[PDB]
Amino acid sequence: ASVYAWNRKRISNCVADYSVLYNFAPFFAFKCYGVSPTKLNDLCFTNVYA
Amino acid sequence: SALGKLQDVVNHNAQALNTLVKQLSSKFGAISSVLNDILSRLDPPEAEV
Repeated sequence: ASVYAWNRKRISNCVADYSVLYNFAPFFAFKCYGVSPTKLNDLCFTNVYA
Repeated sequence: SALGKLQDVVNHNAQALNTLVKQLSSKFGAISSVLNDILSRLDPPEAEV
């Protein structure tokens, strides 16, 4: 979507696996606030928006 | 309240320990007060600061 009409989505009731993201692209920007990306795969979250 | 002085000594010591225990809950600016979460959800370089 274009930025002025961005597109939200909710994600709940799944087994989130963050190890698929790395295989996407060289990832010109990948930064995390409040969590580290490698220690992402072992935590539990309340509600996840995308 | 004939024994006010001895009771006062006891209460002061108890109150000091109580406040010392309560001050563990303050965050002091960190993202969380318990060490385990800090060491769980963060890499060592940022966990240091």
